Amino acid sequence: KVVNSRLRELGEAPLEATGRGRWALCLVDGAPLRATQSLTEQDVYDGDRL
Amino acid sequence: MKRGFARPTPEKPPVIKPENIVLSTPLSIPPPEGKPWWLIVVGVVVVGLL
Repeated sequence: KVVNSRLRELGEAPLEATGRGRWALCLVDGAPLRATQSLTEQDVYDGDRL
Repeated sequence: MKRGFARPTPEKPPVIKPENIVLSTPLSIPPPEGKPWWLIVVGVVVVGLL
């Protein structure tokens, strides 16, 4: 929501897709992150990209 | 959140070696020694006239 809100301030269209599925965070190779664990448990630190 | 980092003992940098060098003194121009050119010129005339 905040990303979509910020995109409109940038004048860019919000994130949208069609078909059965869901929205989630992924790595540069496309692998999705764990949905039930803390970012402190995963190997995420300041300055990472997702 | 950040990854911890402890600084170890610094590794040896490459040592600089100064040098003292004395330049070679230039060559000296040979003073103008001189042949009695006219004497041999008269000579070859005299023997020829004989």
